Order: sequence, then structure tokens, then C-alpha cells
Amino acid sequence: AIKRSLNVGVVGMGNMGVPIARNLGFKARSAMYLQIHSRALSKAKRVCDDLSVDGATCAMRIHDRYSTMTKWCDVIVLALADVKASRHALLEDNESLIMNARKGQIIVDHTTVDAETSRECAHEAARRGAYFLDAPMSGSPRACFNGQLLLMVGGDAETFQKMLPIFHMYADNVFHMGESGSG
Amino acid sequence: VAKLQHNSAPTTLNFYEKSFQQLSDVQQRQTGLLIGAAVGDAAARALDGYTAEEVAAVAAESGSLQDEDEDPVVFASVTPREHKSGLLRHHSYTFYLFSQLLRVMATSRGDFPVQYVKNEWVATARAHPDCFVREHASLLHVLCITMQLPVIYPWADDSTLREYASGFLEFLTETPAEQAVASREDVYAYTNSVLGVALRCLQSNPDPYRNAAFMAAPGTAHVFPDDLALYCPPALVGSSHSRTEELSETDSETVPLFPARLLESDVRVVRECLVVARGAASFAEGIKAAIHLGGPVCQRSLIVGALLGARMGVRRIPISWLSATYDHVPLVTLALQVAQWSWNPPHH
Amino acid sequence: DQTYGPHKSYKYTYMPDPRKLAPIETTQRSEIVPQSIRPPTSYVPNHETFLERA
Amino acid sequence: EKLFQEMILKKDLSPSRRTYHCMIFMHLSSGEEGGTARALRYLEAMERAGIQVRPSLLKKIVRVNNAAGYKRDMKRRARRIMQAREEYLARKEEGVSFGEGGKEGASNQRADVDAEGNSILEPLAVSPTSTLAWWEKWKRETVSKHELFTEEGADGTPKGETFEEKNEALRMMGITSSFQTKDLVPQPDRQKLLPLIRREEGEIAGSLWAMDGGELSYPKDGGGPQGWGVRLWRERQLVKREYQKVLDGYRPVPQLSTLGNSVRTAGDQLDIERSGAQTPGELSDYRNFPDNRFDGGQLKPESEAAPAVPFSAEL
Amino acid sequence: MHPRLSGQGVFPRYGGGWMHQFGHVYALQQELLNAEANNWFRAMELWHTARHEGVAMNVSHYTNILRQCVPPTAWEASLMVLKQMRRENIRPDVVGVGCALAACADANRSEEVEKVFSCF
Amino acid sequence: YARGQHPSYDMVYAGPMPEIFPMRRDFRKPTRWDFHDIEKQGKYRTSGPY
Amino acid sequence: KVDSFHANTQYQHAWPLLSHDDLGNSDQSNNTKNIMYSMYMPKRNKGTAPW
Amino acid sequence: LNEAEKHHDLHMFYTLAWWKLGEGIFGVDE
Amino acid sequence: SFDAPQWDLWQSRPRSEDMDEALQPFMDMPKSLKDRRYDIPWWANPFGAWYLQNILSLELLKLKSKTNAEKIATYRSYMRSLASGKDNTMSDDDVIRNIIKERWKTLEFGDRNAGYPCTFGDYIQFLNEWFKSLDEEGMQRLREHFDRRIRPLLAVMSPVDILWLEALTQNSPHNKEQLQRKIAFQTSLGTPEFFDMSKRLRYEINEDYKVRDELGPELFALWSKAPERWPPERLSKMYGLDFTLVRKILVWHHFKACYDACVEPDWSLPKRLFALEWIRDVRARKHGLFYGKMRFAEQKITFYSDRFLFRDLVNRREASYANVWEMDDPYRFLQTEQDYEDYWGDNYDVYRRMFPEMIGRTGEPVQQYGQMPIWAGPHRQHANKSEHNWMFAEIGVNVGHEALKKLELDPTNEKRRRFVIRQPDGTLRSAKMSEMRAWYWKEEWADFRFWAPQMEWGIENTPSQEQYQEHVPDTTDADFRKQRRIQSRPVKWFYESHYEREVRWPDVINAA
Amino acid sequence: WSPRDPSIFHETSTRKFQDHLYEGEPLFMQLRQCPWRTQAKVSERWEMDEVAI
Ligand SMILES: [Mg+2]
Repeated sequence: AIKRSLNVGVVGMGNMGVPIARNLGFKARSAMYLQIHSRALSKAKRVCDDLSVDGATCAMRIHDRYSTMTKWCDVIVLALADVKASRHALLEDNESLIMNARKGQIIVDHTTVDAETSRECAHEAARRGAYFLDAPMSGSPRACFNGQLLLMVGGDAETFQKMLPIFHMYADNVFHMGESGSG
Repeated sequence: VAKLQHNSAPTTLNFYEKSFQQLSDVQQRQTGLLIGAAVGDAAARALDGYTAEEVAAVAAESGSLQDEDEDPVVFASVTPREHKSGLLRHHSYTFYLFSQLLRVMATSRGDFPVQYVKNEWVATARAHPDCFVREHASLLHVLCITMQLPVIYPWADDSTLREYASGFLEFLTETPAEQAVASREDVYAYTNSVLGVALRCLQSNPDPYRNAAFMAAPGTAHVFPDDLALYCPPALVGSSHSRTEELSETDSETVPLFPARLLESDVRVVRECLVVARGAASFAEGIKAAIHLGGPVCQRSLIVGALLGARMGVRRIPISWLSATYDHVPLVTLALQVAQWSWNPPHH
Repeated sequence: DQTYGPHKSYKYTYMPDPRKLAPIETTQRSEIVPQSIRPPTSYVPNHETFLERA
Repeated sequence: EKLFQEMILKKDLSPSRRTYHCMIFMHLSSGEEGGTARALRYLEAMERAGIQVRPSLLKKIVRVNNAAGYKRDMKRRARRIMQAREEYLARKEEGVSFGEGGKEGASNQRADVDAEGNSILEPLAVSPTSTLAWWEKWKRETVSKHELFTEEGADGTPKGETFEEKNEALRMMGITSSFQTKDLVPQPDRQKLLPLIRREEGEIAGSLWAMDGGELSYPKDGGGPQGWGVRLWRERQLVKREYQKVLDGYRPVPQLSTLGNSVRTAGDQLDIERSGAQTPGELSDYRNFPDNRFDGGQLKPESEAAPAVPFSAEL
Repeated sequence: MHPRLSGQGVFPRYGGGWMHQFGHVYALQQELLNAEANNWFRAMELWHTARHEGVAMNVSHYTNILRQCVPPTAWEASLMVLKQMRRENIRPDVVGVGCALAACADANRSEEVEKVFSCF
Repeated sequence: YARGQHPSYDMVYAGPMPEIFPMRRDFRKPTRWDFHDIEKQGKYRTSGPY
Repeated sequence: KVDSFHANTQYQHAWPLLSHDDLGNSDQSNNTKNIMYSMYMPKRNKGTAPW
Repeated sequence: LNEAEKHHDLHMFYTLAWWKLGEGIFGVDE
Repeated sequence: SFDAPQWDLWQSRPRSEDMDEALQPFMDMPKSLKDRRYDIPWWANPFGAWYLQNILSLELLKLKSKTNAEKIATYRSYMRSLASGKDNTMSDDDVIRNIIKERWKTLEFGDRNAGYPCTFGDYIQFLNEWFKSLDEEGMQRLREHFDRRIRPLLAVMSPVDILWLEALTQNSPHNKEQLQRKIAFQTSLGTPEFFDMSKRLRYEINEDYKVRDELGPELFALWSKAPERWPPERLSKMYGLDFTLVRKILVWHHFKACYDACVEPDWSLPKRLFALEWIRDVRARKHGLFYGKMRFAEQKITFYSDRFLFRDLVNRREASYANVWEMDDPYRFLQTEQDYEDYWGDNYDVYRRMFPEMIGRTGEPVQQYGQMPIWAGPHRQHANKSEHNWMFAEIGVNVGHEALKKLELDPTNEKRRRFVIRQPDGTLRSAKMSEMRAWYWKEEWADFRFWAPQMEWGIENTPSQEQYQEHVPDTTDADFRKQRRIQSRPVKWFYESHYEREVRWPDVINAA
Repeated sequence: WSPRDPSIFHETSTRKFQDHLYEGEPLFMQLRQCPWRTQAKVSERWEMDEVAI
């Protein structure tokens, strides 16, 4: 019951993940604690280094394992390359985020996946007690830099209302399509 | 601690919100007597002239509060009756002469004679003759005007303050006739006692209502509450011989026109204002208890709003009440010029 | 898990000026004063007539 | 001051420079208000009576005033402490804290509902078995800062400078102190080898001050001049300088370590483990005085041995 | 209704010399140490605002307070001063305790003179 | 008042630290909003506490 | 790809608390071991240094 | 650029037999 | 509908397989043998089975089971039957400590079937997968155990001694016979009197860790309950450690409590405990150049050169603090916790750089001015509203001198330097204090000691009215003050001059 | 304008909104104009007071 900032983590520094992390580092003025995950720690160090020298308004923290990324973050946002990496990071790993989700966490998937992967992810997140939103993004990295991305959030509506101030930092057209799997 | 920026949240709620942090602890109590009287007079404006039963009928007809709405007594949405002349639809006639005295005080850069403000006050009474004959030479209207006099130098004693105020107290009780008042000295003595209360409030005195009763004017026990009336000095026997000279005329048909309200009817209003402002926990709750009494309610909340603002400063004033005041743009600017120039007057 | 930077007690490891992190607000002139367009009158009914008169 | 003006006025004695320095430094060291205003009066009395004003006196005046700044700040903070105590005793009797304890603003404006009614993000609650949760529980549940001490110190200062008042305040906060008096204080100024290691090479610990695992001072793994071997060699050279200081009698002889005992001759390890000797001097007393020990090989204390004093000390 | 010495060449050099942010501090100290002030009731009230404003008061501030209590013979006020100077360990001067002894002697408080004399 | 410069002698320097290597001889910048650009140019002697 | 090349070849991590100088100096009560470097700089500068 | 080391030579010192010399180092201190 | 199982050392949490190897021979190991390794429990290792069999069971004997009491009884009887005179009567913790010690020192590395409990490579695998199973708190405790115990022994022992220890680990007769041929291996072995310095070095390192971990929470509690009663200088005087060491202990304890609870740390705490040090030391540093340190802020004359400058310094130091903290009287204007988090958070380097001397505030209050009437009316009411803020400053003969700078920004000065700022919505306001100070030369120092309400006023500092009357200011000999008073007062009486005559209230005829 | 661009890090550069404090500017937002509402077939403007605040 400590009045503190929101621990927000971005998993995956790829084509679209690093402008999402840069928008969260710029446009969040001392309101969140930013975590940055990558498989190689040098890439996360590079992204945090560029965010520090370009001038960010929040403090950042690098991660290389999913366990500390699970135990630190209140909100997790995944922007990966393919469905196989997202299925490994969410379900197939031993330290995966949804399988070891804490009570009250919110996990948003921006990687476009199949329907059964999102169904099993939302089912296991509801089984663990956490929340899962699948919001596949539409746009270019230049459009991600300008904050104009298209989001189709499926999941809980109250969780969508909670996550709208984070979604409005890198996306303008954010729609709530309904239940899990609609986006 | 800081939240996500959402729904276009404003940085500051008022123009002078962070300017009150840039004042001293005495300068927050110097401006508290000025801005706190402006907030209190504007809050009880819509219920001016209402009785105590009509004020309670306003709070009874509106029983829907979402806990974000304030008391419907404060800044009421009721329809006024005379509904007004030009500037007076947000503040009373007593505040018009209060705002003109503050404007002279800011440009005079310190203490100033009464002749600087004589032409400002008679132009208002010439424009509003109906509000002039209702409130001239009364104890409530004279005390609300000269309330802002210890802002010039709050560390002064009662001997220096009553000497400076006596030039202001004589013109407010002077009329162009030979039928001046029922008593010149009783309006002076009751005013000088409550001016000691505000002088102790700007000096951050422990129990300012008790210590103002000891150094009060003699014969002014009725303006203080009953527990503090034992501490007031009694009236002089030479002053009681002057009361027999007023009875030696024996002219009950020849009642003086000024003031319109009785003097003893005004002592009960200031005594009720000192009871409310004593046990008031905050600036907002003390004003809400002052408008619930009714009657001359703009002058009620001008006494309570000044005395409470002089105690807990302008930072304890709710900033949404200041943003709703109509003349808060010039008056807080004029209140900053008084508090800055009070410690170095250029003349002396 | 590690915080970025060797110091780990500072919010910003490079320690920039705090006026660099201050935001910059913007307001277009279109919010101040609008731009209107007059319709073509009988003296200048077209735009080529307006160019030929000028 | 009474004896000073009795010496000056009655007995008509001219005071020396040292007793002027005493009255200067007494008012300077006292943290009361106006102490330097009287120390400058004594300086003026030294100046206009022909008493010599040395530059060492001026440097000591600056040093003593900078040292007694602590006493001045304590005597200034005790006034605000007494004011806060009086205001706390007033406001706990009038009952404003009972009205302020009810969080009506948190009840109307909930932690998940903002001013308009939308749902906002709340941080997850931390584990109650953590240190920070116990620290905020100790901040909230314990007694107030104004209920610790009723009266202040004897000379202008707040109570708590001594260890009895510190232990009493810790008992009122529900904390039993592990260090009751000053002999149970580790005293890092007594260290001799460790600051010598810290001065030349660097911090031998490294992970003494480490927040998240990056403030640690350790040699690199590549090798060369920055590797572990050169650093351990230079630390061994500094320990060799300290051991050469031990051998020449400048330092006391160190006690028996487990590393030293495990490399020794096994018979010496047997003699140490049957004697209980901490220093090798006790082992030398165990060997060179075989009539001193007990029946189980245990070493007798110092007070049970008496050497023969010769009569030639009676010359 | 003015501070008797405003600034610009009145205040000493080591304090900066008319720092206008402390213009009320310079005006309060002249009311505390006013040698022409004879109202003892204001002197107790002037101590309470210097206590609130954080104004450091030496023995000359309390000596001016004890001086004003002797012509009205306010013997109760002279003992509340010496209780406070003992509470802050501000040692009174001999002229200051001479006022509190004379405040209790003229008010026929004989038993209270004997214990103030026994303290010093 | 005609003695010394400032009575403080506790002035904690809050500006930028001097650069000892490599030492830049000339500091000439075409500036836009610098109103002391007349005073900030010209050869001045660099001698101080440092 | 144009951001992957431009690394931090311009900035450096800030000074920690109670740090020393690059020449070895430190702000202690005893400045006998510390030295001044105003005499190593060039005598006249065209312009105005930031310090 | 440059890689901050994880100090893997910290763990190579634990491969030695400190129980033979330090007489039970790996437990709690007496 | 999922219960998270509690994880501890008895049953370790499953980890990922992409983790880097902590030990050096496992980093260059081929990956076929990495895939050959099976995920088994921790006691299925032979070294782990040995440690659970003889070490962990004897520590589990400390509890109140009946088998614990029977094993304690038979162990007492066993080591009494070994020899009676050495261990006549001692407690059960002592006997299990003795058997734990003797089973620790009798550990060898050979084949499992040859009578030895485990091999060397099984021990290296146990160390590797034990270090893989640690988080950053476990790695911190591992490094602390290295610093407390193994670091003095490594600082004392020679490299030939750790080569001998490596030969004792590998337990090979070939390598031992090969090393026994060397004369330099046998002769250069360490002597125990040199090895006895390890006890003093270990005691000093554990003394520093006792300063940190045992004196730390007591100082944290005493400073966090009542910091005005126990400041860091009082704690440093009553415990005698150091000033900066106590402040480092407080900062390290708060950051350790924040980092171990997955909470973002309060960054304002090194700004609050090291405020003078934050202003003095913390700078932005560029990459390819070296920096220096200013010895003094100003080129000034010393205070030892004159007696009056010396007396001014002593009178200013008496009116000053020695250390100012967040609770003192210069920081008493922070009446709101929002102002508290605004001043110490993210803008302390800007808030302290406003004014050099510490005052009762941080700047100046902002007031706005009136717009002159535009006689064209609403045709030109749009023209003052613009996009940006338009800042205008005064210059001239009287205005623009830096030597009178604090006189030219003085709001109690009638000849103050006039600033105006037109907002983009057309509002004419005055300038802020930093906005007024930006038009002068830079003043980049700060005073962290002197507080002006602590000035002495009763003994020597007595400003007299006769000294101000020596200038002989008169109104009859000079009319400039009365002319400025006439210029200040309103001139509304000039229109009602004919409407000695004195101004009275309007007489009413309706009520009369 | 990032200061890791060597054309912006150079001390004589106009890609900053100050002179001597730092280099570049982190993610500033400006507003353009869209004069294409006259290209629409029907273009209207509705004047209504603010109700959301
Ligand atoms: Mg003046």
C-alpha cells in the first residue's frame, strides 16, 4: 500500500518495440518506472543509452531474464517479431510472463498472433488472476515515432480504461473491439 | 506520486496559486486579511439580505451532492431580487468602498491620509444613494472598511493603530448635517476592539481573541463572547456621565437617520462573527457557518473571512473559491503590492 | 536485473540540465484569429479574372 | 564572569592573555545566542588594553566557531522542538487529529476512481514480508515524535545525545538496541591495515556499497595489469609491510587464525586445540611453563602465576 | 504605522545589507528592542511572534521584556520569562534579574524574591 | 559598506567545471538570444582561483 | 539503421557524490595536496569561457 | 562500445577447497 | 484458480535455458553436452546429496523433533566415547557444530564408487547451477561472503599456495607428484605467522560490515522518526563513525529497501542528505575531455587582511548553520507535500540556482498589469494575442548595471528595472525572479549556511535613528518626496473641484 | 534533435531552442496547418461553447 509510480515494462527491442519504449520514455514525465527487456543485454543497454542521451523524463531499467521482468512490472507490454517468439515469451518458457503472472498484473500483446494463442493466453491470465489484452498494432515505425498507431484492444473494458493513458502515448486510434480475440 | 497526464489536466488551478508560495509567513497573513475578505464577500453575495430561515430553505431545496459539489449556501445559484446595479452584482456596497480603499493603499506605497480616499468614497455613494442610506455610519459597515488598516504595518501596537484609524473612523461616521449619530464614541470604541482582534491575527498571537479582550477599548464587553467578557476593561465613570448627557436631551421623536440599523443590533452581529471565527477549523467551514446566520450576510462573511484568512494565510483559502471571485484578477495583484511595500515605504 | 548507469542512485546517469526535460507547449495562429475566404464578386467572378485584373 | 569582574574591579588586577582567551573560547564554544557578540567584546577589550592579538588566536576563533556551530544548531532546533511539542499537546486535546484521521477524500475519491469517474491504474501492493513494508508499518504504528521526551536537555539541547536517552527512546519505539553503550561501537578509526589498503590500491571489499549490483569495485577478468593477480600481489605486499611492522615491534602480535592453524605442524594444532590459546604468546607460555596448565591440558589464566622476585631489588 | 528604519544603509554588512526578503525580520527586531516601549502586555505578545518567525533572541531581548514589567509590577510575567530563559538555557544578565527582583519586591511577593535570589 | 566584496566566504561554486585537457583557446559562438554577446567576445585574461 | 550507428561518442556518465578530480584533487578541509590549475591555462582567451 | 563485466572470476575462487583451510567457511560465522 | 507455489532453497524455482553460465569452463563448453544435462533436483547431485546427508540434517537437528533428540543423545555418547577429557560437558549446538566441522574438513574429491562422495566436476556443476539459481540479492550475499571470508585469505596467500589448494581440489596423484618435484613449489609455501594477518583483516572487513548492517537500521530509525532531534551530525558525534559515512549508510539503506521491494527509489534522498555536495560536485560530463575543480567561487580578498572583515565573517558564521536539512527554518516555506516533492524532485538544480543566498522562498510573486485602452475598439482587440510569449526588458542610463543588480530587481525600489511579458492570450504580466535575473551576468554560486533571522541584534548590532538623522532628510529643504507622493495619489478630485471647501458625503433629499 | 547527431552536437548549430545550456531538443511538438477544408464538397463550421471542462 505504498503510493508509488507504475512499473511499466516493454519486452522486445525489435522493429517496433524500441519506438514504443522511446515514446514511453519521453512522454511519461516522472509518472512511471520503465523497464526494457531484450534477449541480449547489449541491445537494452543501447536503447536505454539512447533514451538517456536524447533526454528522457523517466528512469529506466534493463532486464535480461523474464523472472525479474515479471516480479518488477505492474504493466507488461510485448512488441515482438513473430508468433513463435511471443508464444515462447508468454507460454512456452519456464519463466514466462503469463504462466508466472502475479495477482493483478496486466499483460498487453502488440505482436499479431493467431486466435488460439490469444485465447490460451487470456485463459491462463484469467486463471492466474491477472489480465490479458491483445492489441495488434497497425502502422510503420515512422508512424510509431509520431505517436500515430492503430490499436484493436481485446480484453476487459475496465482494464482498457486503465490502459488508455499508456496507449495514448504511442497510438492515437485505440479502439476497444470487445472480448478477447476480437482485435 | 505523479500520475499519468490524462484528460488534459491543468498545471495550475489559478493565476496566483504558486505566487502565494513566494510570500513570507507574515505576508501570507497580510494578504489573508485582503484576499480572504474578497473571497468571503463574494461567497455570500447571492444570499445577501436573506433571513436565517430563507438560508436554510436554500440548503433544503438542493439535497443532491456528489461530494465534489460544495455547500449550496456558498455561491448560491438563486435569483437575486434587485439583482443589481453594474459592478455590485458580485460584491456588496460595503466591499465597493473596501476595494477603493485597497486601490489607494496599493498606490500610496504605505500609510496615507484619509484625504486620498474621500473623493473615491463619495463618488460611490452619489452613484448608489439607496445603498448609501442603508449602510452609512453603522458598526458593521465602518468596521469592514477599516479592517484592512493593520496590513500597512502589522507589528504596530494598538496605540498606533487606533491613532491612524481615527482619521478613517471620523469620515465614515460624518454626515453633512447636524443630526450625525446617536453616539460618536461608541462606534469608535467597538471598532477599535475588533481592530485589535485582527491585529493579533496578523501577529500570529496565541489565543488572539483572549488577548484582544484585555487590551480592548473600555466598555466594549458586549462585542466579545461571554467567556471573554470578564477580561474586558469596564467603562469609565466619566464616559457614563456622557451617556446621561444623551438622555438629558430626551428627544425620542427626533431619531437620527444615520445609521439606519441600530447600534446594539450591530453588536450582536459582530459578536456572532467572533464566535464563528473562533472555533472555525478551516477557512471554508468558518464561512459556511457565517452565511447560515443570515441577515447582513455579506458583512458577516467579510468579518469572518478576514479574521480566518489572517490566521491561516492565503494558502489555506480554497483556490476554487478564489478562481470564482469576479475581481480576483486586480485585487490579488493589489494585495501583493500592499504586502511588498508594507516593509519599505518610500516616504519613511 | 540492473538499473542503467554505473551510479544507480541518480534518476539520470548523464545528469542533463533540468530545463532540457521541461516541455514545450504550442498554439497555432488559427486558434487566435481565423482566416476567412471572400466569395467571388461580380467584378472578379473567376480566379483567372482575378489574376488578369492584378 | 563574576570572578573576572571581581578580579578587574575589586582587586585591580590586569588579566593576562590566556585568561582573555579563556573568556573568548568559553562564549564561542557555548551555543547560546549572543556568544560571539560577547567574544568580540572580549576581543575589543584585548585590543584597547594593549593585549597581544596573535594570528593563531584568530585561526582558533574561526575553528572554534565552526566547531560550535553544531551546539548552536542544536540549541536553535530545540526551540522548534518545544514549539511543536506545545502545538501537539494543544491539538491532541482540542481534537483536530481525530477529525483529520478520517480519510473522507480517499473514501469519496477512491484509489481506482479519479475525479470524473474513470478507472485509473493503481500500483500493485508490495509484499508485507519486505523491509520497506515493515519500515512504513513502523512509521505508521509507532508513537509520535512529540511523545518521546517531555522535557529537553539541561543545557539548551534536545534529549537523545546520551545513550540512556537514546535507549529509552528506542524502547518507546519498540526497538531493543544491540549497542547499549559506547564500548559496543565498532569504531572504524581504529583500523590500521584496512585504510592503508584503501588508500593505495582501492576498496578491498567492493560490494560493501552496492545498490543493484553495479557499484562494486573488483578487478577485471581479462588479466594483465588490471587483473586479479596484480591486485592480490599488491595487497600481499601491503600485508607484508604490515607484517614487517609486526616483526620489528611497532605493531602487536596477531592472534592465531584458522588459516594459520591449518598450515601449521599438526602437533602445534593439537597443542592449540587442547590449550585454547588465542595468541602464539599463550602457546609459548603453555610450552615454556608446563607446571601452569590444568589436568586436561587447558591453560590457566594470568592471575594464577607468580614469578620469583629477587632480593637485589631491595638495594 | 511604519517600520522606523526601512533600509538602504542602516543594516550591517555581514547580513548582506537590506535583503528585502527579510524586511519583516528587520522591522520585528526593532519592536523587540525598542527602548521607548513601556507596554508590558505587548512585550509578551512580541515575544510570541518572534518565536513563530524564527527570530533568534539573545539576552537583550528578554532584558527589554523584564524592564517593562516593573512599573506595572507584573510579578507573574517576570517569572514566566525566567522560566523560559532557564528552559532554553539563556543565562540572564544581572540587570535582567534585577528587574524581576524589583517586580516581585514592589508587589509584596516576599517569598518569591528569596528564591530568585537563591537561584543566582 | 566600503570594505570587501561579499561577506560570505562560503560560496559553493555551482557553475560548470573548467576543462584542463584539451585546453580551448578561443570561445567564439554565433549566438541568437545572447544579449551579452558584446561583452562575451574579445580577449580577456583567464586568471582566477580555478 | 541510421540510429544504430550514432552511439554515445559525445557524452559521459556524470560525477558521483564525493568524487575526485581528473587531476587527482578533492574538496577536503585540507587543500595542501590539492593544487590550482589557473597557471597552466593560456593567459588570454578570445571570447569568454563558460567558467 | 564497451561491455561492463559481470566479474566471473568471483566464482573461480569458490572452486578451491576453502573448507580444508578455513575449517568450515561456507557455514555461518561463529 | 491457480495457487503460486512458495519457492525456497529446498525446492528451487525452475528457470529458463537461455541463461549464461556463471563459471568459466562452462562458457566454452560445447552445446551437445549442454543438451546432455538432465533437469534433476538439487540433492540428486552427489555433492548436494552429501551436503543434505551430513551438513543439512545436523542443522535440522536444532529443532524439537524426537529423532533430533535421539541423534543428539547418540552423538554426545559417540564423541564422549571418542575421548572423555576434551569434551566433558557441552551443549547440543556445540556437538553438532563440532561434527559439522569435522565432516566439512574430511571432504575429498574422487570417484563415487571408490569410497569418496563426489567428483570435482560434480562440485563444479553444483557451483554453476547454484550460481545460476541466484537472483541479484543472492549474488549480493555471495559477494558479501566473498568479501568477509575469502578475500582476506586471498590477500594473504601466495599464488603457489592457491596452486597447492587447486592440487588439493583435483586430488590427482599425477598432478600432486608432478608438483612435488618442484623446489620452488615446496620452499615458497606460506608461513603461519604471516598467515595470522588474515584474522585481523577479516575482523576489519566484518567490522565495516557490522557498521553497515548492524548500526545501519538503528541510525535509519533514529533519523527517520525525529530528524530534528537526531540529525546526521548528532549521530556522527554520538557514534563517532563519520559524517559522510552516516549519510551514505542512510542513503544505502533507503535504496536497499526500495530495490529489494521492486519499488522505484526516492531519488530526492541524495539531494536532501548531500545538498551542498549535489550543488558542488554533480556535473554533466562530456566524453573526450578532462575537467577540473574550482578551489574558490570568486576572486576575493581574504578576511584575515583586516579586522573588520574578520569580525564580519565571525558575525556571519554565528548567524549561520553548520549543516542545513529538509526540516530547518530556511526550508519552512514548503508547507505542502506537493511543494516538497516539487523542490527536491527533478528541479533541485534549477531551484537552488535561482538565488545564491538562502531566503524564505525561491522566487518572486507574479502580478499582472492593465492594458491601455485601444480607441479603435474591437477592430484591434485581436492583435495583442499571438503565438509566443513576448518578453520586454528595460535598458537605459539608470537601468542595466549589474553592480546594482539586487537593487534593480528590488520590488521595494521605485526605480525598479521594468519588465513585461505579454502572454499568447494577450495578458500583460510581470516577470518571474529567474526571468528578471536572466538579463544580467551569470551568478553561479550558492550560500548554504547563512540564515538572516539568526543575526544578532542586541549587543553590538544596534542601528540607531540618530545615525539616519545625521543625513538630515527634510521636506522643506527638498520637495521630491512630496512630489512623488502627489504623483502617487489619485487625481479624481480635479473633476469635482467645484461640485474652506471640504469634500462631504452626498446629502439625500428623498430620505430627508 | 538528438545530440548524438554530430551535426547537432556541434557548438555552432541552430537546431536548438537555447544557446549555452545543452544541445538539441528532446521531442518537441509543433502544429502545422491543413488548408484543405475548402477542397471538400460541403464545409461547415459550428460555433458552440466548451462543455468538457
Ligand atoms: Mg524607506
